[PDB]
Amino acid sequence: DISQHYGGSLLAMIGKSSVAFLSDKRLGSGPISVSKNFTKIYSLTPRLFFGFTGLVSDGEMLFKKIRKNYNLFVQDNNKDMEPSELSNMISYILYQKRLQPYYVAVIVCGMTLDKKPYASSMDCIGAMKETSEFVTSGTASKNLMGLSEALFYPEMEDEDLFTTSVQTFLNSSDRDTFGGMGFECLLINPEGYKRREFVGRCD
Amino acid sequence: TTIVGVKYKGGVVICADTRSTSGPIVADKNCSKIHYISDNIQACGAGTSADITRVTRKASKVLSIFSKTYNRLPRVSHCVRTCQLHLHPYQGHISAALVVGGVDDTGAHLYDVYPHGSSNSVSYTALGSGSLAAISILEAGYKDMNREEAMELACAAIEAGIMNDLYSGSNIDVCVISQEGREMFRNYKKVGVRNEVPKFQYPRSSVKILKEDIYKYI
Amino acid sequence: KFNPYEDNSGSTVSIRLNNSIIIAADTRHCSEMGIYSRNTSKIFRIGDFLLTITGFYADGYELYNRLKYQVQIYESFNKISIHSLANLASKIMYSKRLFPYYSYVTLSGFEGDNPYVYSFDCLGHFEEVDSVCNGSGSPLIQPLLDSTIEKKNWAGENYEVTEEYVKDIVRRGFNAASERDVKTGDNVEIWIIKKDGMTKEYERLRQD
Amino acid sequence: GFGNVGEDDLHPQIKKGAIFSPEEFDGIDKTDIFPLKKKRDPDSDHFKKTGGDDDNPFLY
Amino acid sequence: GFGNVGEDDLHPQIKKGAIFSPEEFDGIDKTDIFPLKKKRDPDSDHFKKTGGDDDNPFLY
Amino acid sequence: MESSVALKGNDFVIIGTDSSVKNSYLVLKREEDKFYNINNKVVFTYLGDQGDAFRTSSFINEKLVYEEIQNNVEITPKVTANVIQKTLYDNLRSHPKNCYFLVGGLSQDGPELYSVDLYGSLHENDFMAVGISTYFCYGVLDKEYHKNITKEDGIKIIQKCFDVLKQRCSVDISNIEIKIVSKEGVETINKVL
Amino acid sequence: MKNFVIGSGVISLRYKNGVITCTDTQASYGNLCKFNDVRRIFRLSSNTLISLSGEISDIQFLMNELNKLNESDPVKMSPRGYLNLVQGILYNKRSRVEPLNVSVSIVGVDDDDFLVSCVNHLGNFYEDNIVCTGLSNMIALPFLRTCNVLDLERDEAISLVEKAMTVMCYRSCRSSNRIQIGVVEKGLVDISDPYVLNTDWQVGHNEEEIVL
Amino acid sequence: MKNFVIGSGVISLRYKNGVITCTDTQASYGNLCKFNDVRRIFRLSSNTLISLSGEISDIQFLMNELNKLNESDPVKMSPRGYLNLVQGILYNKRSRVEPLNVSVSIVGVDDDDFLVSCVNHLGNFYEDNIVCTGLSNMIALPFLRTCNVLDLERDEAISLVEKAMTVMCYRSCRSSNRIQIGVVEKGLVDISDPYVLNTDWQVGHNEEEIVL
Amino acid sequence: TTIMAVKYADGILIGADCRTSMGTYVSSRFTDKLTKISDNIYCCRSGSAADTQAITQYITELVQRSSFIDKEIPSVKKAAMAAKDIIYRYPNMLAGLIIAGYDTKPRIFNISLGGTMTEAEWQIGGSGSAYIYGLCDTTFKPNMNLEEALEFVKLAVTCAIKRDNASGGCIRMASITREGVQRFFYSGDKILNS
Amino acid sequence: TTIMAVKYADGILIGADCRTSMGTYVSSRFTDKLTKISDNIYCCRSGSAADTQAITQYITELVQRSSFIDKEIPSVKKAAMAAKDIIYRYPNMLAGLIIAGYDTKPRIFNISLGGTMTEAEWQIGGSGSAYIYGLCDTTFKPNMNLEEALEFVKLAVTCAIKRDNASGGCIRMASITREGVQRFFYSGDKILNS
Amino acid sequence: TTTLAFIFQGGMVIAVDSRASAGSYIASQNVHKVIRVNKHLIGTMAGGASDCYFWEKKMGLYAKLYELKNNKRISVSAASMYLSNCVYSYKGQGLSLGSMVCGYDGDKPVIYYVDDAGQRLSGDLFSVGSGSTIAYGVLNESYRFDLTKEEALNLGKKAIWHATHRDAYSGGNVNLYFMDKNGWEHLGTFDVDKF
Repeated sequence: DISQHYGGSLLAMIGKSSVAFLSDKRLGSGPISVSKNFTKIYSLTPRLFFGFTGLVSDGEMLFKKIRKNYNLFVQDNNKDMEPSELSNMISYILYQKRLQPYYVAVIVCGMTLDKKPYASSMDCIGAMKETSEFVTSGTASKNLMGLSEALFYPEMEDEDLFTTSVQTFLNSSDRDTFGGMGFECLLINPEGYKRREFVGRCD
Repeated sequence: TTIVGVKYKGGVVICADTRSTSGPIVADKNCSKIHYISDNIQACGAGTSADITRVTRKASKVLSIFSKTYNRLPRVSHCVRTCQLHLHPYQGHISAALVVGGVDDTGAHLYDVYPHGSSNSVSYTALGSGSLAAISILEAGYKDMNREEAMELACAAIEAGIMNDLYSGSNIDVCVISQEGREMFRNYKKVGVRNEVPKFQYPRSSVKILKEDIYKYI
Repeated sequence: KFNPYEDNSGSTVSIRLNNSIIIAADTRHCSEMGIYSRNTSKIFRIGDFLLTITGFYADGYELYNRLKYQVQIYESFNKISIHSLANLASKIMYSKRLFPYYSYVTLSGFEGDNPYVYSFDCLGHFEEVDSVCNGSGSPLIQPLLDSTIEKKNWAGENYEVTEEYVKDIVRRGFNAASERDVKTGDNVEIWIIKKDGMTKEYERLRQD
Repeated sequence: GFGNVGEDDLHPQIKKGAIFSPEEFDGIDKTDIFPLKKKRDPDSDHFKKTGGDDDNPFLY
Repeated sequence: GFGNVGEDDLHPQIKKGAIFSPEEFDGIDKTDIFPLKKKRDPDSDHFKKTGGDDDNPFLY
Repeated sequence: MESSVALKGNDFVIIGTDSSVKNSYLVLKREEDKFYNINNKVVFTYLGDQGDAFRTSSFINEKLVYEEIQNNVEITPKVTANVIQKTLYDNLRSHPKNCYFLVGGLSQDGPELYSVDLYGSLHENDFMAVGISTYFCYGVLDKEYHKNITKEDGIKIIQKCFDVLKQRCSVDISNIEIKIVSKEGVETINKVL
Repeated sequence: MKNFVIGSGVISLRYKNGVITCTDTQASYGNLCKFNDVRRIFRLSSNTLISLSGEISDIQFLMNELNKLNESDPVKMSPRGYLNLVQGILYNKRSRVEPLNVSVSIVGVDDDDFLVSCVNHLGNFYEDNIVCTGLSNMIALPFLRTCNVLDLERDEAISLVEKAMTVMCYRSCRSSNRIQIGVVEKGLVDISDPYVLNTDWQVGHNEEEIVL
Repeated sequence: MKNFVIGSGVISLRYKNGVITCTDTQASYGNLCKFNDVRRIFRLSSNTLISLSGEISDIQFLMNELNKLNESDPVKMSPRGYLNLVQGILYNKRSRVEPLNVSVSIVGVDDDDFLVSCVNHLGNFYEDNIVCTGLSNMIALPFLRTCNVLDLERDEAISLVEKAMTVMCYRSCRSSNRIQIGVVEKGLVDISDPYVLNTDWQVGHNEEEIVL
Repeated sequence: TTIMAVKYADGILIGADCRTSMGTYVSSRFTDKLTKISDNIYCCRSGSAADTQAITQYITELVQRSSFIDKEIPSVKKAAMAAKDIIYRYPNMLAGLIIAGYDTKPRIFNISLGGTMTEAEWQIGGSGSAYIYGLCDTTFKPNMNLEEALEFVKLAVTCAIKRDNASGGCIRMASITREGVQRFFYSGDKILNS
Repeated sequence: TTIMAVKYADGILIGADCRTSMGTYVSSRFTDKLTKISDNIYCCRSGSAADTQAITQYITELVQRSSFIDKEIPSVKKAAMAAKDIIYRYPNMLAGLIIAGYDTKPRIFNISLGGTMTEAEWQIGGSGSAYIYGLCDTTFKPNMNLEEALEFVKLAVTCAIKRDNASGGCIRMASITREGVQRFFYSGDKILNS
Repeated sequence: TTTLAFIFQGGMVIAVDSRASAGSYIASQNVHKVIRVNKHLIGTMAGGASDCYFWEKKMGLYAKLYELKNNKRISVSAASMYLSNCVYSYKGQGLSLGSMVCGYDGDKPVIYYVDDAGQRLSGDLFSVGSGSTIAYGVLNESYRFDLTKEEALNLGKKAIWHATHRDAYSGGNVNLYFMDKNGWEHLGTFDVDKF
């Protein structure tokens, strides 16, 4: 309900040595799209990303909480956080509100310190699903899952991964009423990441 | 799901299907439903996936502190009591049902734990959406067994739930805890075989990039 | 309190090409939390037309019987066209507006040389479509057809859409649906309607 | 009776879409503990109170 | 909690008067058939159905 | 409910709010000041339940002043919007406030314009339309707004957006108060539509 | 929708040269086993049997309608004909929002076609080699499906159905061990006198309880 | 507010130089007479008796608190002292919206002053020569009031109370014929062993039914 | 309420209690629950007082109609079937009857609450029947004499009267035989004072 | 459930069934309902499964605690009272217990759902008890021997199993005497086949 | 859905969005939301597709039967009144339906807004559907009775495009119609992406 108020969807595909993390830039107020430039993907570093679907305020405050915890952890260790550790910490933060849960679903993407791709997702209360092929969330979650299962194959090259993920996201948004028309794709690799924005039906 | 538990002469067999679901949509394949609690205790749960992990994690903490402090491998009764004391206060709002099995100095024990905090020592168990399909196999085939016969009865029980329950499928995870220690069989069977579909590739020209910004990790 | 419906829906896909119509449906009859049968046919044929059903199986069977009865009455003079049959199906469905048939009906067939596929809602509104999917797996398959067959969002040159290519795409879509759709069936029943005839094929899907 | 089909399609909402959805007939990864619709723990098998008078509780 | 006492005496209503009224704690001459509150006719004396299953009616 | 439309230009931000105070059946006032000015660099307007809105806005104003004077926090539109988001979020899940804000002002990165809704959802945009304007004025804003609008063009766009409500919205609006924040201070304009 | 006196599930499966149908004779009113000799297997005609489950009053009404229609018609019917008739009756009852809380299994043998079909209270129907009704559908059906029933002789099929019914007795509150088995072959229709399944409980012993 | 096991009725009236209190020994759980030896007349002092009705668990709790108070303070109490104490307890429970589903009657004699008082679950209280609790308040009280109890000796008062309890047994579902009578006089406090009233039921005999 | 019918040697014996409760108040304590359908058919009513009376008022005239239409003694089966249709055709009517009589052989028909009709050798009904199912199961004996069956009904209804609050008063009994119907009376004083 | 407790010539004999169910499904058919509070005190739980287990877990340590503070054998009276407070203090906890043991003499304590505690010579509980109140009333005899009481429990629980759907399986029995506790077992094979 | 119809000096303009959705899922993107009942009378369905299409085709038959009886074109007032009465007969039964019955009564254009509540309003400018409020804003700013034909068409074409740009329940093609004294003409099926 509140999640469908703001809408929006996330997709994260894992290729060979690269992750395609992309989302729609629509912010909703119900049927009305109040902004065409609202990115739901946050970057702690060029190797740690995560996006939220659901209540936008919950996502933003969770981002600030996650950044606080991550900065404290990095100061305490001097070794950068692993994306698995980031996902586990996010899951812990979500579960502390078990009786008043956040109305968000969070996908965590990044590169391990070993420089391997990583993706995962959580529900309102941190039920974590570590991913090897792909993971989705949001209003277009079902279309994205079906089309990714149809089209995803393991060990895709960075550019083939980009094209396949972009096509799946475009075609999943085209069948979702609350799906946006401005889209953003973070192509993540050991050397950093590339923020690519594309457009769809303009409706 | 069809998480199953069978108790035999000198240990327990805890089997589960590797499937997760949210509505009519399958969410996760090859999911590991058998949670670690102790070297001699494993728990497999059905219900709210986050509650299974956290409840079984609380037991793992309390049993790890206990064994480390007292240099004494924990009892299954201690794990069940910890779970009961945690689940009962919440009146089942923490919806976690577990099949806790293990081997202690008193022998092999297998328990059924329910969301409201009740427990039940049992000889064989089934839980989840496929429990009824599984319990039918366990009813017909259960007897006094060794680990080999217990392994196949439990796997046959899971197979029945995978084949007959809509919300169960994929693989069978198996974990045996005997007096000699615990041994795991991840994806012990692949009953839910998929077809060999070819690949599909779009032309790279099929997508246009509006603008691109490049950031470098340091 | 009484629930008059049961969701036996798996997934059905209808695609019309330039000179052929490909109809495919999963053969599973799903109960709640279980599988009644794995070999129920969701596709019914009325002369040279194929009727596709989803939703509540009894409602779709009753609708097919009513359609067959009305078409039999009408055929006292001449064969019914696909357009007239679609309109009659819409009227029949709307007659139950206060107690609707829980069945998404897809009527497909040839009007002489030209293929036609009609998609209906539960309240009877019908559209002439190029490719339509109904049932629980519709959101898992329709984007695949929009992309690979209808070539939506395909900025470059389009792979030629031949009959075998579309059939393989349909098998791919049903594999994906059966993988991620809990109620999508164990076998896929594929029909190919050509101008002068039609033929059935069967293929296997994972049987969880 | 008619189901208000299309009300959200017909009005600005200041989810009844144009086409009828199968739903007319939560964000937590929750599985069923038993196939039974809404049962997840043993039934409360005591002797249940019946009769007497709940309309006049204080007329002992 | 506060009882909205005075809402009718406070707003034009486009019965909560300014002062609380008695029995805040029909046009028919009805009277009562028995001093018991709701009782009007003999109790329905039969063995009453309990147990079984109401949320799974069709799983015989 | 209460309409507010805001624009940002190259170096100015315009916020226009409905100055009338109303309940379901009656108009209590017709010119109520619903803006807070902070250092002449940030102007934010509050909307929704007046009892909650004015209390939250007063707390925000005093907290921002205290943080500026004591802790030398630089008060930009982003800082004001983040503080508003936090104060709305803290009460959201326990004792919610039924109010929402538009925060606009000049920062070191140029004009910024933020919207904080009932749930504390914060987002920036080139133009904002909250209240009933979310359903009427976004078409007008899309048609008319462009990056290089002048201040007078922004005022006229705000006037058109509120004229849409005047002519088409059933609820009565008669007065709008426009506060334009720019490098030369904050300019107040009152219009009777 | 009547839910007063409920008969538990039905089991019907086809074997090499015939079809089996089996039901318990218990009828429960809530948690009370009010009747233990309510018989729910009837022969619609030569080469066909009908077994019912659900509300006993609806079972009796449906069988009364079927008997009337059977005596009225001068033309015989195949098991498929009875399946169509019962499906029509139940679907019409559902469509008038006056459903019968009854689920039925029609089994019969045509000249060479073996019918094993199910119809539920909504008029939904299907045909399969093993059809189970009610909680049998969840408990006994997964167990029955593990055996290639098509290759079973009559005695083996009867034994398998008896084992399934024993499992139902163990794992269902509303089913007893007193069952009735109906069999149809090419030239045979048989409905046995209800007989009691033998059960064992030695799994319950814990340490040293004296076997009384 | 507990409504599980309920004692039916209390009758207490004052007569010449004394006071009576009487209750049945039945305790009912719904329509089931679960216990027939639950005793609800207690001795508060050498000159006071308290009889209770309502939820038996609340009766036991209240009497436990009263016994604790009795053993705690070193100062005796007159029957009105106990009346005030019990009224305060019940009213406090009610005002904490955790009421006791219990209604009690305190009876006692102090220096030739006779107390007959009632307190209900809400802490409401009153004093009268005849006080009845529960359905007794509607059935037995109108019958008792027809007799000027103030001029009855102990035997006549006991007989009148027995007649009232017989009427209660006839016309109340939760009232039995096994009663217990407590009597307090200037120098006497007595609680009899529960004994069974003798009923007649001869009105419905009719003319031509073979009395068995 | 406790009603029971037991088929003994060449006869039918029905017993019932008299109490007619209303909440905690006994609306009446002499109600006759053995409603005569005809000179040879008696029915014990359980369920709504108004609905069960409505049915028994109707099937009273149906058994006579059919009895004289075909010139035969009124049939218990036809009375039970006639009751079953009304109880089935009209779900709004909360009614359950034990119809026992003697047309050519003694027979007991139990029309359950929803219209489920079953022939029985002995039957119990009413709220108080719940507490004597074990007693009736262990104590029943095929082909009792009148004294044995009278004791059996006397023991069963007495133990239901004790435990059930809605059951009380004397035990009305009626034995239908080929030679007619004779009523009995187990006075409540003997039951209660025991 | 069908839990039973009878006090006989030289101790306590408690009987119970094994079936535990949710709805029409028997989740387990070997559940032990005779919960040991101490070596000489046994509790037959009835009510909410989770709540009754919570109480008996607490009563187990309370009765041991006071036993060693007092320096004497655990008191079944104290265990029953300790149960009553928890059942009374916490209305949200649907629990009803039969606590029977042997400290100096055999005692049976019945704690109802609301905390109503009564001492009894014999006691039954659970859903299936409703059908054997008449059988237990007529068949109970003061000062039975072990065999006579074992037959009584065997007969009563058997007739509750044959009628109550929530009751089934073999009859667990346990005789607490001054000499100790002896467990028994009446297999459902005999009960069902009969 | 967002539909638009208004009257200007040169004639009348009608525009719709051609999307149809079932909750979050977009079932179709090429639904035709205009019922042509004759050369001088069309209806712009909005709401429950089956409901509005059925009664509009039932109204189109009444117009056809009226023409046969009287050898004369039916008036818009009578065509809309027939539609209004049909839905009004089901008032309070949850029927959801909103449409504009556009046409000419000889030399005069008239648009009748009809909805499931039995309402029936004649006016010079109506917008119906979820995106109607956005369309009303774009029209209010630039709509004039003195529009030239090209200006009016672009205003209607652009007004629907903006509504689709900002509303979730619309955004297929912009079907555009122009109805004059001599009849209506289907002026395009513009795709909103290609503006």
